[PDB]
Amino acid sequence: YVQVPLIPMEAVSDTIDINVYVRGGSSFEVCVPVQPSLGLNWNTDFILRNDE
Amino acid sequence: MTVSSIASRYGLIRRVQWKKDHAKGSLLLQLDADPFVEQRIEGTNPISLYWF
Amino acid sequence: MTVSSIASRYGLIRRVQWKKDHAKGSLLLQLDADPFVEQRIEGTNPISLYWFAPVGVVSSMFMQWRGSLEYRFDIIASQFHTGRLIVGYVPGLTASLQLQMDYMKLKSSSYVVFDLQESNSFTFEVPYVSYRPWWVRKYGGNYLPSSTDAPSTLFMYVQVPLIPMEAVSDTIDINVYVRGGSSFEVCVPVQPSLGLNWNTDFILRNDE
Amino acid sequence: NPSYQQSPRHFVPTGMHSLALGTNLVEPLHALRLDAAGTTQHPVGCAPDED
Amino acid sequence: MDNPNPGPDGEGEVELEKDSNVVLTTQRDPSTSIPAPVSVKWSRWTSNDVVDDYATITSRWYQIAEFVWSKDDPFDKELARLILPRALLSSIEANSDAICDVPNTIPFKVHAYWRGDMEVRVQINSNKFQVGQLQATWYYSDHENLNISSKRSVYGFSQMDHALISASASNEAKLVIPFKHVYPFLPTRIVPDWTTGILDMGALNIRVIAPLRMSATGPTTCNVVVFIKLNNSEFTGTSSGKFYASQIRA
Amino acid sequence: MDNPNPGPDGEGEVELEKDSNVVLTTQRDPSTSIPAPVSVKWSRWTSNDVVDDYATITSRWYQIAEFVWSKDDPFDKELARLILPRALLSSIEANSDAICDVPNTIPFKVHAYWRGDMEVRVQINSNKFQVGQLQATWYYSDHENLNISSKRSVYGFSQMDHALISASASNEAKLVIPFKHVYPFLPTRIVPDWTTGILDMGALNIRVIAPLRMSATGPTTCNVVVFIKLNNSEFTGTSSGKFYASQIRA
Amino acid sequence: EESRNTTVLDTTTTLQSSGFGRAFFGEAFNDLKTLMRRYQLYGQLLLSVTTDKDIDHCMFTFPCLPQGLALDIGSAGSPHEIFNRCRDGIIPLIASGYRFYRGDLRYKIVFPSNVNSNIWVQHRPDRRLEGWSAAKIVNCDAVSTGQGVYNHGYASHIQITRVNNVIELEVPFYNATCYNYLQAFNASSAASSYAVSLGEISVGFQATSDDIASIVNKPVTIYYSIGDGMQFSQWVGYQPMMILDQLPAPVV
Amino acid sequence: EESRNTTVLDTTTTLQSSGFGRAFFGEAFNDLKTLMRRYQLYGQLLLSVTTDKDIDHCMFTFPCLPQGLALDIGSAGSPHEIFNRCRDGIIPLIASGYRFYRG
Amino acid sequence: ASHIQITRVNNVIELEVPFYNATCYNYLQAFNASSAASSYAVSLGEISVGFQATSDDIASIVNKPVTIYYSIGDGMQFSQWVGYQPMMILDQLPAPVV
Repeated sequence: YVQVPLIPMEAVSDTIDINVYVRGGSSFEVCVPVQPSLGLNWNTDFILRNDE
Repeated sequence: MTVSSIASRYGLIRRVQWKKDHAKGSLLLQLDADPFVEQRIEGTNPISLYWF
Repeated sequence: MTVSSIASRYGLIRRVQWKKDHAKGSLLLQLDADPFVEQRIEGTNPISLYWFAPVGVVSSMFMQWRGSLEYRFDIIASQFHTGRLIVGYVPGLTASLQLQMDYMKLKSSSYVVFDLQESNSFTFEVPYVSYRPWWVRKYGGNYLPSSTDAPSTLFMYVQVPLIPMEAVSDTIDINVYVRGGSSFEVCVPVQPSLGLNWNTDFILRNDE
Repeated sequence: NPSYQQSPRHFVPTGMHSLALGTNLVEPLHALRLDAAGTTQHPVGCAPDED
Repeated sequence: MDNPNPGPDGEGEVELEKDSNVVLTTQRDPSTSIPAPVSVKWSRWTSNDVVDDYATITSRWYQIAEFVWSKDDPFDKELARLILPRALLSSIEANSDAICDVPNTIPFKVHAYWRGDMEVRVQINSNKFQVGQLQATWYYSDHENLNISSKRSVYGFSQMDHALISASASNEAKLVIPFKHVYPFLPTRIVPDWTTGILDMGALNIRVIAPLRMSATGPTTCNVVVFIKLNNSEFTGTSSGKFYASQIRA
Repeated sequence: MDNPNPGPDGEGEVELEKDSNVVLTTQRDPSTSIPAPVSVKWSRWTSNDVVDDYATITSRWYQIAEFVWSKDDPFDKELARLILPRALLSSIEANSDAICDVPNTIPFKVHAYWRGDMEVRVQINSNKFQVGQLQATWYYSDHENLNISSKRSVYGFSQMDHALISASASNEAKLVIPFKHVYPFLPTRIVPDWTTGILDMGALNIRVIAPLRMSATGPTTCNVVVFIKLNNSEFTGTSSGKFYASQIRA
Repeated sequence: EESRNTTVLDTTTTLQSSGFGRAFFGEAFNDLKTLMRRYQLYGQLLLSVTTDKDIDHCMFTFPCLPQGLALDIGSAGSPHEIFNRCRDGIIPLIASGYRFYRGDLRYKIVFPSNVNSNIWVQHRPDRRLEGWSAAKIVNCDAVSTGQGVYNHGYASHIQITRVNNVIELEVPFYNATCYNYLQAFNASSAASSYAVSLGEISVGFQATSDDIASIVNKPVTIYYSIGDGMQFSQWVGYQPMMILDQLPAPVV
Repeated sequence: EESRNTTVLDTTTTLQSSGFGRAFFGEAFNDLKTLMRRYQLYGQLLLSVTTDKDIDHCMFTFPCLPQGLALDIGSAGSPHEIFNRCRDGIIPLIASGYRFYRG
Repeated sequence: ASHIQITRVNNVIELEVPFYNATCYNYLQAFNASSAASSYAVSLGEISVGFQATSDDIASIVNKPVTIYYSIGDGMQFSQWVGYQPMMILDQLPAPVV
């Protein structure tokens, strides 16, 4: 949230971009290997198994 | 190659706009505090791709 | 038995004729700078046999090669013959650029002038210039794709035309022998691109 | 490649490791664990009170 | 600290970067980003023929691209997918004169093969009141990767190391680019085993992360210029220049 | 001594002269003739701007003239008044291609000024039964001396040191030619204080001292070829190649 | 810069390190290379005899690369459900993250049980991959080149299906390259084509056509893992992912 | 003589030795003998009972030599495609290079 | 000397044909037999494979492939160098033609 609203000069822009970057922290760590929940976009074809 | 050597790299994950006329209460984002933070691509595909 | 002990043996691979009336620009040969240098036999067979240098057979068994070759040139002449010839080497000539060559473009890159007078033989040592640490076989098991052409090309123009006495021959033979150089070396073993002439029978699989 | 011409061991197959035995006896397995030296461990607050 | 005293001289210190006979200045600290550890020389493994870096002319800074960056450009908008060894030549030829004319690039006119680290500075002159942010990202052999058309976006280059060029600070982006390619040497002309994709290590690309923003009556444009040193290079395989062909138009 | 044993190899030893990537041979001992003591470097006195000899390409042997020498040529008959720094360029351009094409001569395409020792070999292949004798003589800044037209004769070059090329021995004539000129550096293009007489140190010239003589049915022609190393050179004053103009036709 | 961190605003009291499960499960998952060596499904097929094959003809041939084969959902009527559903995998997903590799691979092909026939497996370092299309398992047809047959020099091995029907392999690194391409490959340079696949493995039964009928439409699953010596190089950010739990239901 | 080298005209600066792939692939291919021991296809056949064979009858007999069997393309109707196509092999190709053997 | 594989256990007998000849060393090129005693100077022997099947069971065996392999066995040592006879390039062999 914006604790104190932005207060621009008239000669500079009314709007400010804010980039949010994510990084694993110093203590970030993972254990059990299982199926990735993600697939590459190298092939986005998919085939429904409709029975009709 | 290591889980930590990959985890310790920023990737842009969100791009908040922040206008002057946002009052003091205004929300800018509320992304979940898990690594799976998200940024959907506005693609034409039936199954939309996501940045991570 | 060793790849190097076989590679280090000359085998005659080309026999240039060299007449008096070759002007200063004349080409004599432009064989490729890869071990697979060639000399076809003019046989009656449907599938013609080819001579190879020992390096050209021992290196057909291997996917990749690298390092210097050595072309000995025996310029067969009486000491009373005199002349001079370039033995150049141009890195990176694609077959479309194989033409447009002349000795003067050749002089721009590596080359070696030689003076036939008394000593009548030399041994140009062909450089290995390529972007690839090894180099892939020119031919292959009967499978045309995956047959990379040679890294670079040899040339041998006549820098100063032969000047024979009236009592000696107008023409001089020139033998080109190939030998694996000191640094010639090969790695990956795959199907030889060569077959023995012990049996040259072959059977087309026409479906008719 | 020296040839190894001497006669091979002569062992008898069985389909399965003993089901009954359960003590002084290493029992080989196809672990579904990732690390082959891994084994379950007990963090100090997860220690097995009951023997 | 905290004690400004501008004079006729102006205020801050001006750091330099001389090379051969080209000095160029940046008031600001470069935002260096180095994709790879410095390359080993590698002439040893693939060249009997005479090899020689031309440190006194190849290493000079020389411009390869320049471009306006107006506020009209939307968030994710490429400004320039420069190839690098090629753009150094392709820009010259695009400027309607042969490679031979320019001192940096004469050895390419002759030698069949090139190798060596590159340097790229992406200098800018945004005014201090402007708000925006370029990223400059080097991506090795981009053309070989067919799905790159999907990756080629600011979300996708921000994950690999990349320079950032804030328009507020008018920051200058240094970018060391050590050689890495599947083959140790890059050919400078058609060569027996390949033709297409000549002298193409990969591509610098300067996607926008934040479009310029300004008061309605403020300065719209923001020009950018990109110099390229070609330092720890080495050339091999001397060859006639008539074989050389003009670089693909891009 | 006095014990010939020719084999397949032939008889005599073959002395060499490798430089960069060009080796060339002469069966015979060169008849060296060195007009001046070796030059001092002299970049110190007249060049702040980056200076660099290109030993790996400028020092290569490269042909500049070749000519038939038939028995028809009368006693005192010039075969070739080669200029030297110019003929190295003038011959290339005469051969219908730009200076940039040839590796020896690319630095001339760029750098405004040249200096440095030259080497010139005038190799020949007369048959052993022919009788004749060229002289090869280097004459510094010949063009500046207007009365040279009278001096330019074999009686007049035999007084200064000069190589001799007997056609009987098919002798090869080495010829070191250290830089000496009124001005320490030779410009490679039109320059603010002079234009005409560009890059013209002086002239090699190969007058005949004895015309070929032979039996009526013997070999008439006797070809000659002239290589030129450009060794202890140095270039200064980097400049764009578009300024360069094709050498005067000669 | 990318990994710069201008001004950390720490709130955290330090959390106990677990050593990536070393402190719990007894095994570190820190190195991603050691996970890369768990075997993965690589390709899959139903054998399809076409021409009357001899003893020598290869039954199928596939390029062998870490990147993973171009994903084969199969035809709309007959999907290979795992690639259709369990998209790609682990090893290709991490191969997505780097731009060059230089190392071995292992395979462990699992042949159909009902067949008894002997099975040979060539490795063919010579072959160039020819674009990302035709980077897939290929059912070779009539012999016309040397591609379709057993070859003498190429390294090979011959499982006896009767004794144990899963030949295990070690495809080595034979290329005249620093290190190969690792993302998807469109072949720019003609010599770039040698810069991807480790080789081009070919499996082939020695059955005469009379016995080959038993083999038809019998599954032959394949596995792979990066083989210890593998070493991916340059970091490159992930291309967009596609979340799997969000894939459409079959719909009753 | 054959291996004589009268007057080398060296142009090459020395190239790094690779040790025959030892420096890259981790294995020397220098000795050709160690390649000779990779196995090769030697012959091939379709068994053809003619006479009513007993327990003792040999089904087929072949001479065993390094030179390689005389190459058998097979009949024009039914080629053995490998020898028809992949002519000879490695070991016979090197057996081509020598005149005596003992092993 | 002989050996008997049990096809049921493993169907690939592996061998070690030894050098038994009363010779210095055997011929190695193609062989036309000049001397009558030159004929002992080539083959290491003359291997013979044979099934123990009765004719009732031999019908299963008919037209079943039996591929064979070989390699020079460590102790091998070729001697005198002799240049290669003309080769025939393989990629130049004719296509099947559709």
